[PDB]
Amino acid sequence: VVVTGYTTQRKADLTGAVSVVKVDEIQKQGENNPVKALQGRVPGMNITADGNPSGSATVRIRGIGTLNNNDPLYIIDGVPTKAGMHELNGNDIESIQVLKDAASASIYGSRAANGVIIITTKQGKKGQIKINFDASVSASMYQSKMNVLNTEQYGRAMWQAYVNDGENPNGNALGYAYNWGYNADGNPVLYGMTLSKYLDSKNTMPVADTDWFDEITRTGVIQQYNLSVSNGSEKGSSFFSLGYYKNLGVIKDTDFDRFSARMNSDYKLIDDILTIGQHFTLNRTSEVQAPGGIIETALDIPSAIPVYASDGSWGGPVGGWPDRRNPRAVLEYNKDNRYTYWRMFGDAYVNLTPFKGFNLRSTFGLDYANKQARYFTYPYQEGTQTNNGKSAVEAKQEHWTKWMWNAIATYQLEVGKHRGDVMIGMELNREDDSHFSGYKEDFSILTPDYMWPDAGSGTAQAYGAGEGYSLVSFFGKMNYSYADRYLLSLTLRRDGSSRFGKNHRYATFPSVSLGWRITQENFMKELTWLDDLKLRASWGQTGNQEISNLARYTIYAPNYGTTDSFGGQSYGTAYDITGSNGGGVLPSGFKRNQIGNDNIKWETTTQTNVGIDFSLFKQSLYGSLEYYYKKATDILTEMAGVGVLGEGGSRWINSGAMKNQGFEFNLGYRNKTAFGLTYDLNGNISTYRNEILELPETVAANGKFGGNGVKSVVGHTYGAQVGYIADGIFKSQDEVDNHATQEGAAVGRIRYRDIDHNGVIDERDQNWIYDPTPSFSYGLNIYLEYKNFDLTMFWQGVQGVDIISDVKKKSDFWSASNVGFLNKGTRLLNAWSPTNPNSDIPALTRSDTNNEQRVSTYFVENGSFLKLRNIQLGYTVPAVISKKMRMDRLRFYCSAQNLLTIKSKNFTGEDPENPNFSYPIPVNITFGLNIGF
Amino acid sequence: KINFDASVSASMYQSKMNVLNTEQYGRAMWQAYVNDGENPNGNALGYAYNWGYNADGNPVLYGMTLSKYLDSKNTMPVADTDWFDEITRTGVIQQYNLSVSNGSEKGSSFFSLGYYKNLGVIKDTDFDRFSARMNSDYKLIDDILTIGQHFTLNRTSEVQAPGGIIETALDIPSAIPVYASDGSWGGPVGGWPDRRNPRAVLEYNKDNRYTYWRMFGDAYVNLTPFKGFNLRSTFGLDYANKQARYFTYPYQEGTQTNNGKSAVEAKQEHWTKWMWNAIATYQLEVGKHRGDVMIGMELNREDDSHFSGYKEDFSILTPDYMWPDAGSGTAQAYGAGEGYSLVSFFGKMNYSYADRYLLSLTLRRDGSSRFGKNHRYATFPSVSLGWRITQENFMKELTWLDDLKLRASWGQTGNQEISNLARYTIYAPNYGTTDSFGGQSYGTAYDITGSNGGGVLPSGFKRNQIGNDNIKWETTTQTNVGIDFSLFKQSLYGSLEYYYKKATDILTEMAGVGVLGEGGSRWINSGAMKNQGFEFNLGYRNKTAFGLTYDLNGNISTYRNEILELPETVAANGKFGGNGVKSVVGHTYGAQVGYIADGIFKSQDEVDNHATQEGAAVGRIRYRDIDHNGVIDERDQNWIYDPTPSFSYGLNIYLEYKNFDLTMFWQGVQGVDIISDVKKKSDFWSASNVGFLNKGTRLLNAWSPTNPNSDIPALTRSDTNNEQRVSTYFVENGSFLKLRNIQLGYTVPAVISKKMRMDRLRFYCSAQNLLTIKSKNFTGEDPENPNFSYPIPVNITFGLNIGF
Repeated sequence: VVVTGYTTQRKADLTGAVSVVKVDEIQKQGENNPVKALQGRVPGMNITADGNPSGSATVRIRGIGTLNNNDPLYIIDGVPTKAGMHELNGNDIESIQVLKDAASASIYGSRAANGVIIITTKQGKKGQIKINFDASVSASMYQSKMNVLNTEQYGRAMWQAYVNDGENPNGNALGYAYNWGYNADGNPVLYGMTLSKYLDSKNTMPVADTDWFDEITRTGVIQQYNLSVSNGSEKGSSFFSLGYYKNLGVIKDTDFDRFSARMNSDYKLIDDILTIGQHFTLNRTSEVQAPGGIIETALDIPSAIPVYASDGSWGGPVGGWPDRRNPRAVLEYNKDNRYTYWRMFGDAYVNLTPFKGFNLRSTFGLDYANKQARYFTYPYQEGTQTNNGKSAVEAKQEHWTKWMWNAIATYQLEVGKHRGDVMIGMELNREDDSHFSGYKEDFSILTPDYMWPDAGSGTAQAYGAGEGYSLVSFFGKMNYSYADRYLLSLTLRRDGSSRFGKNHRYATFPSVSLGWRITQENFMKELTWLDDLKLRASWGQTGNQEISNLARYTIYAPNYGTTDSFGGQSYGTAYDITGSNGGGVLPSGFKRNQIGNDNIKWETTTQTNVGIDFSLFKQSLYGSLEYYYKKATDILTEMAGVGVLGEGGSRWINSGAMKNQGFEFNLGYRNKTAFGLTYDLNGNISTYRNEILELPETVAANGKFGGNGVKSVVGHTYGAQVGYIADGIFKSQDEVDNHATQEGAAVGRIRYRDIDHNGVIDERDQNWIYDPTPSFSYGLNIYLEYKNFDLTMFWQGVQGVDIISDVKKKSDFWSASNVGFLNKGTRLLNAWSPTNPNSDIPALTRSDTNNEQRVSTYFVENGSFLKLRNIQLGYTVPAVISKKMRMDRLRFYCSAQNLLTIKSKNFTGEDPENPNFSYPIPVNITFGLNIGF
Repeated sequence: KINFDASVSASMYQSKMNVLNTEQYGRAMWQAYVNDGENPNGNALGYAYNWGYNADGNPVLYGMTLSKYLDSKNTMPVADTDWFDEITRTGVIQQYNLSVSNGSEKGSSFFSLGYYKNLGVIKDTDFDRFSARMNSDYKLIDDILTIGQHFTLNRTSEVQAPGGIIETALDIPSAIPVYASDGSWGGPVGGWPDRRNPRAVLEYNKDNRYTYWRMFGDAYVNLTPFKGFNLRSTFGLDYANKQARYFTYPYQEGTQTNNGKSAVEAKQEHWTKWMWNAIATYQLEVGKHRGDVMIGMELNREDDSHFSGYKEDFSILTPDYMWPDAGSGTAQAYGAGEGYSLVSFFGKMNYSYADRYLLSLTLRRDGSSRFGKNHRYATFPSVSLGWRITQENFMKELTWLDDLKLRASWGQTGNQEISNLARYTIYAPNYGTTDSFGGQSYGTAYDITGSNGGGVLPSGFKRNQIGNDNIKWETTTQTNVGIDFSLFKQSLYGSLEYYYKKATDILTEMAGVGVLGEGGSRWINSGAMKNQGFEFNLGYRNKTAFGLTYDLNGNISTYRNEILELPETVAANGKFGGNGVKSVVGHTYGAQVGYIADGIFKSQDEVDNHATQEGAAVGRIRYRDIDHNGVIDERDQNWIYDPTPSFSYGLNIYLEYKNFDLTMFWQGVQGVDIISDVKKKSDFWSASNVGFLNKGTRLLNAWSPTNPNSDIPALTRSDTNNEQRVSTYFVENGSFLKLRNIQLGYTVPAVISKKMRMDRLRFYCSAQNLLTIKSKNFTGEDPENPNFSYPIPVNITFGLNIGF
């Protein structure tokens, strides 16, 4: 029996694509977020994340659905919230339904276009008093370090670039000395290379060989605790959890810690005609955030810079070396930007049955959450890197508030061989967000406790805003079986929000879903090895409303001009009249911000579905097979006002359409063998294919969504880039005339193929080179049970992925970024030379002669992989030794996450998931236990 | 079981101050003028007087005319406004509470929801509270492992009465109208006094609402590894946060102006306290001996933060617009944190022999972050003894005395309730970003350049406080003795209490000597103070043989308080006593020194025969020549005020007859001095800083030749005699007896309600603070609130109790 919306149906009576998740593995993955702890157990649901200690996750359901925001809608004990789950207690979990469909998720709202994830929490069982106590102590180790070139290879690369120019390499701005000459074969050979002693003339900074990715990185411990007490009688139940989870990241001076609590209960009074219950949660998270671009800064700075000066201050690029801040200083100054986040839930449902089989309900949600921060800035001095002696402190504060109310009323009848369930009810909502801030300047002492905004001297500012939302709706549902053969369900939800235009308030969303069994038909009784086979099909129509709050309002704004605008644009409304030329007493006025239409509308999607169930071989080989085809029809794109409309012409209109189709196929084989062993192998294989149907205007031309301003996106998939084709190097001398009219043609300088074959090195040779929607995404869970032992493994992967690497631009070209003399990655030290003609890496030039920074097939890798997510070995302590200590179950398990990975030949990198500069994925090793009374 | 309790009340202003009206104002003024012998037609207000002389030659008033407007340009009409009726209203109270409970062999569980809402009798002031509480506990293993939790969650919100509206309402004359001709708020113009429109103040302050969320609770574990041995650990959490926007609207009530200032301040505060302890206790019962031991440890920590953003100048003047992002003027930012922690080690030992001799022992060692390590901890022992007299066999020849128990105790308690920064020398940057009054911001910014500003000025630091390396714990030491009793088989019961209670090494924020200058104050252990007194409880309860149960239980007590020693600069300070003219050492906390008023000079004769008294004439206050030097000067003051009652008392009458129930609670305080500052406004025309304010209605009885039988000084226009000086004229007898509450109830007979499935249904009806007995010599309204605090209303209430 599972929960789908507000009701509970049977397990074998579903009609939509309700994918129920086994929650026996969520505590075995060992993470903060449960959604990150899925990461492949379900099909058609791409979850991508980092090794951020908060464990936040980017979730897509059934592939990409809409151009703008498409986060799914979580539901935690009736009350919904679209934001969180890395701060919620991820261990009071009873079942996680995932409603991937639209004809089964149409009941829950208009805002269920991206699919809803129904979560429920634990409860008290009848006649049990059990109490558990979990723990874990882990360790995080770094594995995916990109290799960079140190001082000798840096000097060799600089010498190679200057002799490929032909300029004397000894006339460089850096402190290098080169002893070199000419070989008899014409190629220059570097004989001797010698550094200086200091970095400048004034002898402030010595030279060294600093390992930056070994300087900002530590091993980080990870702790965890838990406790859970239950209860339960024939008239009441209770539950009461606790928690703690402390994570210290692999990058230095970032962390996360979460405290938690939970109280659940219910009380049934008069023969089950009156039932009051509640659900409550209370968290506190406290995360120090990593700064922006700290991996890229750790790649950029040359290794000759020391981490300290002659005195205790930080070292820096004192002259000639490019302007990159010391990353150890960036992590040492972003140490006490700690925020603090409280959060509460609520529920109070009241049940009432007047005669029999006919219930009523009236809940009341609540969702409060505030967030206090205090962000410091400091004065620094590293050679030429100086913030000019500036001190400030910003003291933010944000607030959120939601509350719902709904009153369903269900009916239940069983006569003959027919059962049915009709329910009706309304719903309410209200969101009241806020924030404000402060600012001060020019402090005297520099510590995180002196720098409160009263101990300052300088100028001050203040900020703040406020938002809102409302909703009111009515719904309905039906069920039918008529023989325990032919299932049928119809829903309908009329709903009207507070962001829809003035022309139409209420929106209607119908749904039809039907399914019928096979093995209960009497003409199939000759097939005895089969056990159950269920057909299903459905057709729904949902559509979200995550449009901006000011889409229908024609905003006017004061804009006196106190805020800063560089260039003198400064769209102000002051205008000193009387010719005073002085004094801050100027009059004010209103400029127009944007212009709204009154005919705004939700983003409706019409999604069909066809599914097939099976079960064989005395309840084994279970699994499903589904097919789906969705089509959103009204996507919002804000368009700039043409010409004579002047300022404030950005009108939000809704036109655009996408369509998605694919397959899902899960399977599971559980069977005990004669060896004295029991195995279980669940697994799933998905398939995904996207298309943009039509895009309205020149927004399709400039390429906000797809091709980079040179090709239309309509017809192809979403996010597909369009660029050149690079097929090799100018290896021979006769490539300058074997090729056709190349602009930059040298002994390096990768060739671009002709498409028009007319000497075309114009911008008319680009084609679609990169589409990020892979086929053949799959996963596999493997479970073993020997005597007194248990082993759990996992595998997850995807085949046929294209990625756009930007560490390849940093590691294959000497001059591709803007600033010069940056550190690189040590793949380019084996570049093309007259001595070594056996490498595909181009030559090392000092200037971008041939335009090599264009988008091209040289920057497309094979992103297919297969990596083990976790493996966990346990050891259950046997019966009489545990029962001598008056306890039920004991366990001493061990596990490790992300232990290995295998990739293709076609990838010169370090991590096939995130090739770019994000937070890395570290290896965990866990040594925990599980005391169960 | 389950309990639904609901109530509704009307709240009515009662003791309202009698204040001149427009006609009365003009009569008093004519008297004030002619008394001083000036032309009463020279009041630059709108009054003109037809007056003359009687046969004996004293002035007499015949008729009186008032102009129609208070200004020449006729923007402010003349009123007879009753300003207190104009700022008060009938308050409304609501109260609802539900609670539900469940008890099983293996645990218990409680859940309540509550709401309060109270619209005070001062307009535009209100309060409300939402409350939930959940408690539960679980017995596992052999009831030997126990877990429990108590937790309450509360959201309150309030708009508070502005500072000084009662004084403003007392001060603003009737002639000033609520509304000006144009429909703006009314205000003084012309010659009319410097007083703001009190209705407008309250309205301008109606949106200064704070919202306050407090979470309070704990969780605990308890282990009993064998019989009599218990271990327990409790983690407490106490966390509140308070938000508010305070709005500054522009005002303009006649000449009462604000220029055109508009501003908003968004303020936030957080108080986060938590507590942690572990407890170890042993019990044992040996035939006749009984005994508890308990040792344990406790940690406390509070961390506070507060900050706020301030913005000036708004185009639309509503709380919808007035957010900081939308101001076009100057901004300010405020805030800071603080905190402290406490460590605590303690043990307690109980012993009982034969259930007739009892001994008890307490010993703590207590440290605080607020002291240096050289003084962190202090050690506090305690000792008490018991003597259950009646169980001794020779007392059992007394059938009429059920139990009688004599007890005595000695013990000490630390006190460290001081500023978190008390130890330190404090320099603050204090650029000067903050509202002052009349200047004296004491900021460190200065235009050292002479540019006249426009940009950030150089600034610095100013000393707030001098440190003290050796602050220690203050110690309060109590000796106590008392006796409990029970006569006539449990119908006559009660207890006495006598105690001596002394605080030594008292922690005193001690001012600096004058020449020390800016921020010369320091916290010192310097000072001592006693409190000794008697406390008595006595209750009688019995049924009667016609249906009436009656249960009286009353109480009474008295104390004396004496400051024993005091730093020299606090004695001269007056901070705790004699007005900075005499040192309060040896007198009650808050005692006050003053001139002795000795009636009124009633005859030129009596001035010339009195000591020399600057400003003394016929009709003025005769001040006593205490030193007998023939001069009335600053030396002639003595101890004239003590805030300590001779005794206070309380009494609860309870009746039950024929399903009805009646309760009265009376409370009295007897023998108290109050100092009245309304009397300054009621008995004089010029005992105030500013001329032409509204006056109390009593001075219509002021002494004159006309009216020679009076205590009220003759009306004058100048305080020549300085009758504003602190004197016995302002001390009155603030003794009172008040019906704090009376409640009447019917509870429907069981057989009737039990069939609607109700163990208890009851309706009731009550009134709080319905009646006040006071002294004839008290001249104001509420002896318990004789001046300007929020008035104490009479509530009248209806309500009900339902339980399943």
